[PDB]
Amino acid sequence: DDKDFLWPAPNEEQVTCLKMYFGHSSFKPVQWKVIHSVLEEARDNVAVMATGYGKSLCFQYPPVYVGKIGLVISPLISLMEDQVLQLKMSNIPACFLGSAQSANVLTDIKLGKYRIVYVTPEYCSGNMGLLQQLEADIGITLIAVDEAHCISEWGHDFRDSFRKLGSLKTALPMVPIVALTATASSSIREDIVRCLNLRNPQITCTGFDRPNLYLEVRRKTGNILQDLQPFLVKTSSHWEFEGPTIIYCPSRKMTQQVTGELAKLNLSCGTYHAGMSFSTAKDIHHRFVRDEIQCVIATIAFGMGINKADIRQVIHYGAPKDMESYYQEIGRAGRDGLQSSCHVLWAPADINLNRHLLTEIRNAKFRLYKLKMMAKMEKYLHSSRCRRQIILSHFEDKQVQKASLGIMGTEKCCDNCRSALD
Ligand SMILES: CCc1c(N2CCN(C(=O)c3ncccc3O)CC2)c(=O)n2nc(C3=CCOCC3)nc2n1CC(=O)Nc1ccc(C(F)(F)F)cc1C
Ligand SMILES: [Zn+2]
Repeated sequence: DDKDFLWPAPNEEQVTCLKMYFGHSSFKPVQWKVIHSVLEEARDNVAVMATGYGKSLCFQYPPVYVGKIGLVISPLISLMEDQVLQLKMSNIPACFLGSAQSANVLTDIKLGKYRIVYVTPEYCSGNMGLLQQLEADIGITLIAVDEAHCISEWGHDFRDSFRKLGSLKTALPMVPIVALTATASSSIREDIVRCLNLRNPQITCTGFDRPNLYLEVRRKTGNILQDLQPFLVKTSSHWEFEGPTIIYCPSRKMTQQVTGELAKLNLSCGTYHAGMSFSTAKDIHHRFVRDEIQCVIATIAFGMGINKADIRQVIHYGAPKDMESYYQEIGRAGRDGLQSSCHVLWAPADINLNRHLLTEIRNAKFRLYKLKMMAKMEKYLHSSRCRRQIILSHFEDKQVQKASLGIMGTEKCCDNCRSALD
């Protein structure tokens, strides 16, 4: 059930609004992540989606729920007109605001009668005072910037009309921005984050099947060097991995132990955990991105905001505690689209320890959410079925699942597919 992934749970008023104005009885997990971050945290977002299926709900739902205004900035005039028309058909007041609009329509926007207002980036930069007035008198729930990759000079479609959207955060500092694009390029994404002046944005990336990620689950011995030796290559008088690697561990103590063994081999590596000083954490991050260290041995604390496309290997040294956390972690591998591998090395004792630590969570609702995330991970680790099929069924839509049927069953899919093949 994908309702298990919704943290925190949507309330009855939110569900009633979804059914009444959008015709859905439930939120998809990625939509809920964006909607909740906007409503409760006013958080900036970068939502990358391979297709337009379920994209508009992320930015249309929040202003409708709070009865305020959502501004949508896009250069796709005909699509914006179609979306305005579909909103009106659902009894949601919406309009395309341009230089040709009537004074009667602009007066109703100023009075807070329209929930969604679509504008071009050119109209937006020429009428900032209007947006400041709307924020002061009504309140803008969010600003959605569609085709956000157009603000990047290294993208395939740079538009100067988008560069000016860099002033949105200075004109409207409390308004969260939801940048939308179909490109999953991590380098283009860094430029979107910077040029729009987004602060700690939540990043989501959905609709991609990623056949370049090989998945394997293997039993551990707990003898660290014995477990990691198959991944190592003797190079001169020291040892190395095939490429940039992240080893995710369940604890700070395990990161020190694993790094200690790899340091004995003079492997280029560093430790990362939330117990380190700010300067030491910055240096490991800096050295990994500059390729001055090949391998980072880390807790869950490492990973977000790393613009690194050539992570060739992710190793989870110990059973992951949470299926959702595992998904974010392996998603950091092979963002350049080249072959990468994601291996879990685990033992039943790791799961028993993980379960004991779960009893330490004081918030009962959160503890149950975490318990459900752990149960999904345990089932995945013990499974003899396709690993890719399990993961996509938990996190992706039916189209992406359907698209993965081409690699499923083949020698490049996962360890279970290779074992079933021969
Ligand atoms: C897991 C989501 C995801 C990515 N995040 C972004 C957020 N984040 C942050 O660290 C992060 N969060 C918050 C703030 C800042 C941050 O930086 C973690 C990594 C990502 O960076 N990318 N990049 C892509 C590409 C797709 C195709 O072009 C190349 C790049 N896809 C994602 N995804 C989706 C994805 O990987 N799905 C997926 C699909 C199939 C499999 C399977 F079955 F094959 F194994 C496995 C998986 C996981
Ligand atoms: Zn498989």
